[PDB]
Amino acid sequence: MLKRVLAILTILVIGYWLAQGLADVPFGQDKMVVGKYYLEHVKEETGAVNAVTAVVVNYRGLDTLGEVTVLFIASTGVAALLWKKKRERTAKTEGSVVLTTGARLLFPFIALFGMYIFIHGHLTPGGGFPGGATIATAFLLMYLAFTIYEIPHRGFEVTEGLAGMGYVITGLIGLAIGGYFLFDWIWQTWGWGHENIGRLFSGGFIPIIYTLIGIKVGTELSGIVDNMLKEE
Amino acid sequence: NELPIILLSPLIGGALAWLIRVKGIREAIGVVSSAIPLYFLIKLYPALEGEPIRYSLNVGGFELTLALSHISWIFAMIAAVVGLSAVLGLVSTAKDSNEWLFALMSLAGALGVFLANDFVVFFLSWEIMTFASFMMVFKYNRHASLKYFVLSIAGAYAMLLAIGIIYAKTGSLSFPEISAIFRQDAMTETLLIYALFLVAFGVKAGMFPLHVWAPDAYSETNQSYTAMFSGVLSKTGVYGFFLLYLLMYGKLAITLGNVRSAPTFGYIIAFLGGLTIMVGGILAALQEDIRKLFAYSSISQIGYILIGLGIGTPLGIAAATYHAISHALFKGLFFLIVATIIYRTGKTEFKDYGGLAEKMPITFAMAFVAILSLAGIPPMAGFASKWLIFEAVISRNLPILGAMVFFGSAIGFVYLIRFTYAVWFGQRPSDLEDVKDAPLPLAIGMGILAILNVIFGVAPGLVARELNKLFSNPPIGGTIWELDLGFGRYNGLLLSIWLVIGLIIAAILYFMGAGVRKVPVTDTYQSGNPVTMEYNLTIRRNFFLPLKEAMAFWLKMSFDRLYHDIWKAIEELADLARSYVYNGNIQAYAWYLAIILLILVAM
Amino acid sequence: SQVAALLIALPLISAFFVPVLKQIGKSLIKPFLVIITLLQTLIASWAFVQVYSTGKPIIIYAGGWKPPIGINLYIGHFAALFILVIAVVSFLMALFNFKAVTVEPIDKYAMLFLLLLLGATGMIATGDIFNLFVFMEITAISAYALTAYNKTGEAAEASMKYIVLGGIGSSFFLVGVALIYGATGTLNMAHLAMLANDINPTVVQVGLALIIFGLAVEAELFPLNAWAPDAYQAAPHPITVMFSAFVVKAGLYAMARILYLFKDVSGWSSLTKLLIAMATLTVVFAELSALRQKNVKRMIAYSSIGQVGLIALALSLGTQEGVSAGVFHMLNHAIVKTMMFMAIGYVGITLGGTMIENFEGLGKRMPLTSLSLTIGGIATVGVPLFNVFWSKLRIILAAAHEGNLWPVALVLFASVVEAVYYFRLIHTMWFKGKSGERIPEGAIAIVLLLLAMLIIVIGVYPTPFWNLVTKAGSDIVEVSKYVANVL
Repeated sequence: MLKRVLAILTILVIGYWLAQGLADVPFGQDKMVVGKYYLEHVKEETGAVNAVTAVVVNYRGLDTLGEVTVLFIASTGVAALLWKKKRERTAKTEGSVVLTTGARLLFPFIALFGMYIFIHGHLTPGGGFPGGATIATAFLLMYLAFTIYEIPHRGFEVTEGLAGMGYVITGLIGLAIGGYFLFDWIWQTWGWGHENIGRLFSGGFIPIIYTLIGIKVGTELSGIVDNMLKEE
Repeated sequence: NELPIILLSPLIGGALAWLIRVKGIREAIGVVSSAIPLYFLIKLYPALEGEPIRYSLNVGGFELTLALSHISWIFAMIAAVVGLSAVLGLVSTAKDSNEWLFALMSLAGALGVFLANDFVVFFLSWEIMTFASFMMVFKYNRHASLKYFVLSIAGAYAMLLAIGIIYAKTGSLSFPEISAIFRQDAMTETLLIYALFLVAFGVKAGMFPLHVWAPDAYSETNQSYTAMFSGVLSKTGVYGFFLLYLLMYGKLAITLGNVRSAPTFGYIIAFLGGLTIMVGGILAALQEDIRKLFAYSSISQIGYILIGLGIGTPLGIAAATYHAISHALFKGLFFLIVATIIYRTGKTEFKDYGGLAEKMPITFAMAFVAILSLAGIPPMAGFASKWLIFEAVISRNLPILGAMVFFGSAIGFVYLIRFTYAVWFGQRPSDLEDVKDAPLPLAIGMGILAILNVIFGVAPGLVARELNKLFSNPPIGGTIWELDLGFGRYNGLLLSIWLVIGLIIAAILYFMGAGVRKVPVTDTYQSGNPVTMEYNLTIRRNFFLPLKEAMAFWLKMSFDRLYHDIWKAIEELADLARSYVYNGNIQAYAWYLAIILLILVAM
Repeated sequence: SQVAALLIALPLISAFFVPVLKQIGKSLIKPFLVIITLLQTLIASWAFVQVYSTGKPIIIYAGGWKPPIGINLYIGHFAALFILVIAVVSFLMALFNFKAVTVEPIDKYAMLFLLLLLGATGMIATGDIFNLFVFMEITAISAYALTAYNKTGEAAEASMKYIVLGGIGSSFFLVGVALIYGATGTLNMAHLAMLANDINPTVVQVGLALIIFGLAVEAELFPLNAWAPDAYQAAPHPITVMFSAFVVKAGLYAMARILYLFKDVSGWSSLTKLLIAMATLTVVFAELSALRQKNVKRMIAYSSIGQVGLIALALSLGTQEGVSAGVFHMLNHAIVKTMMFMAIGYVGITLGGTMIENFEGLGKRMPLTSLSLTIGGIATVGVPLFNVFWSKLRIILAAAHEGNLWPVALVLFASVVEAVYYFRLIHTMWFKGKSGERIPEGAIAIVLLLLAMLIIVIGVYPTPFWNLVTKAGSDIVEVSKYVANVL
């Protein structure tokens, strides 16, 4: 009883310290000193009428890059922590047959829909990460309703690194002029750009980077649950 | 120009004698790498009378103003000659190539502390000197070596603490101008400065609280190295206390009221010096070893300098620096002669050799100069040095402190009689028939220190007139032969010639013939009895058992035991903090994070 | 010029090309790491000689959006120097790990190493507080995955306490970011320091305290350190260098960057008076826990924490005469701790293990690699005319004008204790041997020694290198010439 009550005392003074430190404003309006520039200059400077997809890939452009660095490092870390050259399933203990056939037919129903999330970062919220995580969910449904379902690894992490390279090759061929400069809507480099401003001609540069990052994070968690469902 | 070359030259000599181990040339070109500072100092000796010689070399962003004063040259001149007289005796007694890298780095530390006129050259050279001496004695008996290293790093780094405080409180770092601003506040934070500076230079002296490195670091080592380990590597403590007097004397006398005609900080350092001469002489008696006996000798004569450079603002420094030159000059010869007798023969302990004064008469005669150079003999520098120290005591009257330094001259006399008895006289054991004479390269150092001793003793004289003028306007009106004190004279011409006349009249009453037939030693008295060769008749076991049993209470309280206690307490606290703070409990580190977050709540 | 923005992009593209060539064979996997970090030294040297050419840093933009609305990489006089030294240390690691770590799946170790190099050049180039957090989490998960990469129980647990402590510190750091943004509304440190003088005196205190807190946890001082002399003890031998050389310096710089970004507010003085006290509490405990230490890798692991604590001692004391000399310790202790974990690594890979019983006897048995450990262990107390002697003298003289004589007599106390556990180690490897086994190891007999001759030249010539940190202290000393060289 000594440790729990003493922790409750110290954590109560921590919470009181944060709550006294939370006396900035009672949910008021006066917060944006630079944040108004993000809103008033998002319809004409990037093309994406979405607010968050233009600020995190174009404005804070080195932060979805650190994000995919973190997810790729989680893949290679779990793969380095679990490595035995055998990689067998557990006991597989079948259990049901409306589950295997249940996740069979439902597997392209999530494969269609997860792609729909990351192609649409224009009028729909989100970005590449919920669509990639539910692509990994579809991989998990086929992985937790079958007796093996080993997607071939030699040829699996190739496209993950290829999609991360596809991000960075837009930064490196983006280095043909300046830092990022979008390479796609402001100069007719490979195709056209800035048709209108709706969900037509795909806005500016932000959709194809979300297809590539959604493909990267789509094969991300599926590899993690793959090499963590492997016994001796 | 001509000043920085002599500071890199023993460093370059330590550098060059590492690659050149191909032939028998690491001796020859190695020893003349340390023999150029005498040629460069005496080349710049007449330019001392001209306006002073300095140099800056702004390196590391610091100042490093090296400059050579009237007295820093004097300590550097004995630095060159004592560091020479060991190092040409160091061309033997090495049995490796990893000796010259450190024993020449130490001399560049020694010339650095003496030619230090700033502080950022001072502590750099002091740290280099400490390291070189440690790594010299870091070849065997590690526990003896590391004790010296921990103590001298504590002294060096407490000096870094004291220089941090005196750089904070003043603002400026430069040592020439920092005496001016202490004059500026000469008309509660400074009793720490003096005491920490005294602990900073009680590590390279014989101070009775902290001298336990001396019976180990002056003990087992290269013995031919050791002539600079006491001859210049213990003068750096003397020059430290003298630089403290060059920093402030009056500012430390107003904040600390005088106990008598002597200043109380000078009285404290001279009282610890008088205790040093007492304990150094007494522990030199019951110390059966050839070098552990001489460790207490080397720190016995330091207390003379720290008594003279304690009390008395006139003539006190002027007599203590004289004994500093004299003592280092003959103790170089004593460590040279003990290195010769430890190299030519075998083992170390007194129960190995005796009566070894006929197989090597060059050794015997050269240290007969040194026996005369100690404890007071009127042709030699020992009597001049001790007489100057006793002259500085009576002025600014001190009766309680004059007794222990006079007792120190007595106990300085006593141990040398203990040395020259069971090492040099008596019978010889039958393992010393396979021995030779003294080699020449140690004998050149013996002859150099002997001729320098005889020109030092019979006429002070040249060094007295040197340290008199251009520094603390004259207390002594000396000449080439006399000394001319304010109330004493101490002639040297008509004091040595009355000896050599008195030895002639003594030889007249002896050199008369009538049968002077030599006899063997094995046939002797033995209470009128037969005595063979296999009788240990010369005594060699402790020699002073009533002296030990007189003060058998005083020797039960040593300081070797206390420092090992305090270090074992720190070392077991090191095992304590290892297991307490650094647990395997993850939640312990979570609790540590919650505690420091709670401190951030407390603001 | 934004052509020098490849300090992050080139390690990124190569770490995304190494799982592309992991199935193309086995031969060009580990030699793919050496040529890229050589290219990293090239792109670092470009920025290094371009920064010290003029008096202006390269404001590497994050696109066509001027700061503060975008991300700026203020590659200052500090940053080009540290990107250069991490490039040369990582190139010294890549030519080391080629034949010293092949026990385990190096099939995926190369990308983990190179992503640590990415977190390196990201952390000491960041301008946004968000990018500061993101690059720190890259380095954090890099360390989570790479101190665990031995799978031997004692090494498995060695990551665990660090992953849960770095998780709680990154959590607290995001709360502090949310509170500094909660008062101001801006994120870029250019627009933050000109604003954080009158935002709120009671809101900036808790935010700054928690930001310094949560950035300290991934680094080490007193509470949040004991995973580090568990990480160096149990890791692959090359990454013990790259952790002990680099990751302590990025955390201690970015802590001491953002602390000197808010040097006008109230309550900051108590924060630096805490940071002094905790840095002094970590020079004593770390460098005294190595005294009765058995494992020699742990005996150096404790020493590397005690050297970074005295970096924290002068990185937050005042403004000058020691912050520009605190950097003089960070670019110097990385080299001498590169020497340490080379020799321990080469012993642990040649003989086997790092126990003293299989470390004893290396005077005659081992070649001058033992001399490299000798000349490294000499240079942590800094005894001869060496470089840690110059630097530690600069730090102890730095603790004079403010915070004196108690935050001296503990760091300077530890160098007395650190004097003990090195010469209880150099003695038992040179003068206790009794074993003449030649065991030739002439593959690092030159490379570690040309490194060992790099600490002998800075030891005699500090003024060709101390003039650098005068103009490289100008990124941390002030705010006004920093801000005006951004906007």
